[PDB]
Amino acid sequence: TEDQRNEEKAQREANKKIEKQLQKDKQVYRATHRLLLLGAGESGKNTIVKQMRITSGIFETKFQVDKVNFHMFDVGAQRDERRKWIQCFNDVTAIIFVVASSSYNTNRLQAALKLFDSIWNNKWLRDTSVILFLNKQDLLAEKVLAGKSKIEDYFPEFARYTTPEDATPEPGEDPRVTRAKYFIRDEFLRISTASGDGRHYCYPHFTCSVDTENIRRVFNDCRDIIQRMHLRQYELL
Amino acid sequence: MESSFSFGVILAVLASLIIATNTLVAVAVLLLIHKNDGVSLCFTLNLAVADTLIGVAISGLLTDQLSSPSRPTQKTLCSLRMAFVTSSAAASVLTVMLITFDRYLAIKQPFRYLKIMSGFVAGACIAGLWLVSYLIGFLPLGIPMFQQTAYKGQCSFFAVFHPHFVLTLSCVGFFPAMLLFVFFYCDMLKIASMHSQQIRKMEHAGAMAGSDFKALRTVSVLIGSFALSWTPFLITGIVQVACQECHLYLVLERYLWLLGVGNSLLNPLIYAYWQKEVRLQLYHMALGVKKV
Amino acid sequence: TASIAQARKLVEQLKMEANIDRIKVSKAAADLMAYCEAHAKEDPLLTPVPASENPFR
Amino acid sequence: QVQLQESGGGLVQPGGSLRLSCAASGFTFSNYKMNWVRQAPGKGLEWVSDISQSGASISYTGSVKGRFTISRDNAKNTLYLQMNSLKPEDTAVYYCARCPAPFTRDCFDVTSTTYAYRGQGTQVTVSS
Amino acid sequence: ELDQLRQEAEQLKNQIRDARKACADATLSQITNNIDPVGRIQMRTRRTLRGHLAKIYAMHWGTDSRLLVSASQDGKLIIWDSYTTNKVHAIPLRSSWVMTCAYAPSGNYVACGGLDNICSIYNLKTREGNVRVSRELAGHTGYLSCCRFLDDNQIVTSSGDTTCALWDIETGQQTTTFTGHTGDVMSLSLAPDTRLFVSGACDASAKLWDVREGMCRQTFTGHESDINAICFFPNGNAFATGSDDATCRLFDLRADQELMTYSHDNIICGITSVSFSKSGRLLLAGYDDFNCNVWDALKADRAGVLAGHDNRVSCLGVTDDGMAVATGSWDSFLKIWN
Ligand SMILES: CC(C)OC(=O)N1CCC(Oc2ncnc3c2cnn3-c2ccc(S(C)(=O)=O)cc2F)CC1
Repeated sequence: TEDQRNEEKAQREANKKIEKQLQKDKQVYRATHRLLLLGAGESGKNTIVKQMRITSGIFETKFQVDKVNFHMFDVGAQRDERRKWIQCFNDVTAIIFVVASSSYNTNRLQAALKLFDSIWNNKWLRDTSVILFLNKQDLLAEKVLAGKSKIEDYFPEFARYTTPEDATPEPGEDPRVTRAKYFIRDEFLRISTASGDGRHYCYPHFTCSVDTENIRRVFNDCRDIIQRMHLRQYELL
Repeated sequence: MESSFSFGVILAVLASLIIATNTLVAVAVLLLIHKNDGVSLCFTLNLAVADTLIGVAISGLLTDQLSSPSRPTQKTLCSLRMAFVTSSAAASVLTVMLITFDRYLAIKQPFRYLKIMSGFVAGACIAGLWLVSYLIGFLPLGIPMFQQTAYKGQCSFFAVFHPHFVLTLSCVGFFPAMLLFVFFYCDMLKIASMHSQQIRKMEHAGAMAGSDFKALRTVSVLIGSFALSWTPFLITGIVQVACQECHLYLVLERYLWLLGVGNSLLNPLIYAYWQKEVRLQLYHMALGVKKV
Repeated sequence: TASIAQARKLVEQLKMEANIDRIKVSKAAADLMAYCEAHAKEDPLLTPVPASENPFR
Repeated sequence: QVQLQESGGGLVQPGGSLRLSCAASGFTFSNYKMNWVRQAPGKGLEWVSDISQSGASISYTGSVKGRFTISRDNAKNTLYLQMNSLKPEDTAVYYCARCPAPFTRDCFDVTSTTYAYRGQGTQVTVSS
Repeated sequence: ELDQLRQEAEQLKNQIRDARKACADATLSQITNNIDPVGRIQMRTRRTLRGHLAKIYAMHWGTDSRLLVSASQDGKLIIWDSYTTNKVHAIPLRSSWVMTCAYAPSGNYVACGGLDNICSIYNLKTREGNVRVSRELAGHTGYLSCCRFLDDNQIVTSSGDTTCALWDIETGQQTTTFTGHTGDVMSLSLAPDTRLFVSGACDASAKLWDVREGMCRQTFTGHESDINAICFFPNGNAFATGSDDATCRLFDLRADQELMTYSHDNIICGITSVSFSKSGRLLLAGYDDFNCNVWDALKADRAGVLAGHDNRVSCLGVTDDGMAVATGSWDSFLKIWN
């Protein structure tokens, strides 16, 4: 069957072309770092998206840092039942969890903590690091510095909490502001540090919705995640 | 005699173990490469192949260490197989160096490493690796000063090759390679220590509100293996070169040289079997053997 | 409106669901057995297909 | 069919106690992590407390820590929330919610949209 | 009135439960006890499809049993020649996070969708020879979980919005919307006659839908957790559903209740895909435990295991002629077994 073998040769040529295209796509893809942006609707994640960008169920934000391609994805127009579509982001470089630290009353801070617990403890996200953007820091500072909305009312362990000696607060912040900041950070560290497996790591960051450093924070977090993954592969961690 | 027979049997056992272990490691790495896209697995495969070639070359030395005659015309064949052994050892050493450089680039340049690294890069690196290793190994065949004059009709590394060959092999070869290895792994240790102290700080904060020797252990094991591979042999070679009336040839080529050959047995255990993916592949092959 | 319209619609549908012509489990099982046995030889996965007829050799 | 029927509730004076119950059916109760959520009039669904499969791990929200006691009894497929020293802010419909998958400490049942594995909910009202 | 609504719904459910109990004269397992079990069948990886960059999440065999379409979240939708392993097409997707793919029975069109909430239709046989987007179905308010072609013009789509939709491809509008599912709809299965389809929707319930009438004909609630996979029995009178509860359950459209359950104590992980052989005797289900169990549809025992995959199994499909079964996985590889 000469015709059959000619058709097979044509199919082989098409397959070789597709292999070349897929090799180019692989080179582009491995050089591209996918990031999942997640957080409360009332949080400042939308403002961060606006800063980085300066109907569909997912929004693509493409930005470059030091000529490194980053593809941040915002999951919009999706029902809050995240247990299913969240599984698609197991291979993302990091999950940018944006939480409004000042959104303690509904107690959106507790809801964000539970969502972070689910993300960290999810079976398919155990290999994914989470970049925790403790957003709305200025709002938290204003609320705790000149407000009677006591945190320990909604977090009784706050009254027992003390700022760690390793804290590096911004010079000028009131001690109460730093104490609340690090208390919230450690409350989020409840989940990240509890696993102890070292398979994935959390990178808390005190951020404001309009900070330009947020892009640099994401770049540094990706660097750290890749370095730690390689070190663990090489038995150095 | 008894000493020659004992050395030959020790070499036979060492070569058999090296060949078996590295063939298994190479098969595992091939299966994982078909299973995974990891480029460093190509370097692991190259290291396994280089160690297997070392074992094969050592297996070729068994015919003369055991009871067997020799003749002056044996100079050419003996020199050829000595150069083959040297080329295999150089291939293994430079493959270790290439793996170390790959790890250093990954840790130091996480983004540019991914952007640049590809199958073509690994292939070109392996090609240059083999070319350089064979060139270094067969250098004394053409270079006159490296050849040992007044061949006695007995087959040995130093009977055909002059210690100046070892001197150069150390000065432009193993010593620069070891300094590069130490620098790369010291920078990697510093980075790992920074990451580990950050992780420990976060974990301590979480626990209070609610070990670092691992990197040191790994770096020390790797550096110790690399150094103990050939450093004693090469140091003794430079001692021989500097001497005047000096006869460490026996020990140098009978016991110190075994450390370098023995490193081909520790090289797989350190670089492939130490990886959890390679251990998983080995476990799957063990199941496949068991289920048949 | 929605909080009660949802229950309206659920009740209407569940009326529509109850009045179906339900069938005994035994006869359904018998039909499944009959279908399985009828097509048993026509199932390359269930029965060992010869290597020559197998396109995947 | 997955069924969750909360019982107990009604008017209760502030500072009292109220023992809620949740009769589970249609699934292996022991195999799923269980938790309580509430929706006060006009506010969104709020997580109250969760209990692990074996009950060895328990957590409460900060406004509830040391005030309510969550307990489960796998022998009769029932979950409980022993409320003590109730506050006016505690007035809300408490929904007995179950986490999606068994054997997993993961949980995604605080969803505002209709969650399939939460019960009808029992009204709890605190007034002077 | 809402309390009266709750009481009425409860007593309706009790009545339907009693009706189902009355029909439960004898279970399927007892009736099938006398049949010779399938025994032990050892299916081995015949073809390994490599080329996908990200984890594969969906797959669908073609009616010709030769070409198959697979979807990976790297923004690529590859059509593979099963016999020769050659990739017929490699379609780049406008949305990286594709969660479903479908190959038209005539093979002229291919559909896919995901988090973009768009079920894009690709024409494989354009006169120019290239593959181009033919239609974009963007009316869904949630991620597309599954899609299946009724024909070259009619495609049924499932969405995270908890509702299924019937689409007219030529006009690109929802011909009919299927509402009633409480949770996210995950999987679709078209009946052999293309007149009925079933879906599980994260509420441990499966619903039977009429394609033409557009109403919930029947509902099943045997499962305990989210249903991720659904497939009709080859005769169209029954279907099996895979759930996160680690169990498969067979439902009959005429008995209107769970015929039997496929499960074992050692399996505690969730179920991602389910499919039947041509005769329906074998229920092939993909599991989160990195392997696929072959279940005797009648005797309730594991007839075989497919343990060649290195990651989560995401999709599973048997050829219409039953020659081979291909299982996709998160390891970016598709293995064809026979
Ligand atoms: C240059 C850079 C790139 O590479 C390095 O740093 N290297 C690679 C080359 C290494 O040198 C050797 N490799 C392998 N066999 C070697 C030697 C030296 N001597 N012998 C030897 C001794 C005895 C016998 S015997 C019992 O008589 O059969 C046979 C022999 F081959 C040093 C480290």
